[PDB]
Amino acid sequence: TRDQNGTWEMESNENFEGWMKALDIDFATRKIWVRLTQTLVIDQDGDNFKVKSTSTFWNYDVDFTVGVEFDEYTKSLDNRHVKALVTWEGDVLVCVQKGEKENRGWKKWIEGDKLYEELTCGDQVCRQVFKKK
Ligand SMILES: *C/C=C(\C)c1ccc(-c2ccc(N(C)C)cc2)s1
Repeated sequence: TRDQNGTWEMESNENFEGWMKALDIDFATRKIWVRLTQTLVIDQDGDNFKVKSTSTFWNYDVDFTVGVEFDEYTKSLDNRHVKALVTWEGDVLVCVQKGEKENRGWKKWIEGDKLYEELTCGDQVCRQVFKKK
């Protein structure tokens, strides 16, 4: 099940703060962001993805083509330069962001009407579940 299209409403968020600490999010912003419910909007056609991660206090959008590396600035998250690559491992969509932090990226997959993802950085893993609106 590779079809990740949808507007995805958060149902569960685990260890979001540990992931943010690995990224060194400034502590005041981090303490606010840990409170916030996340929404993911995913538009997917062929290899082409347009993704928007939002809450009441952040906006983070990224467009990418599966299989095509891209230089990326992480902008509104942690303002770092990485070399990003998104690929399929079966029906798990896997992003690796090569740069300063180790083990950085995410894994995203579908279970029925739910979207599951892991956000990774350093030794930290944040686990999230969303439901298709
Ligand atoms: C396909 C999934 C992607 C591109 C993302 C999943 C989570 C993301 C994210 C979470 C939180 C923030 N901030 C600014 C707290 C930014 C991006 S992107």
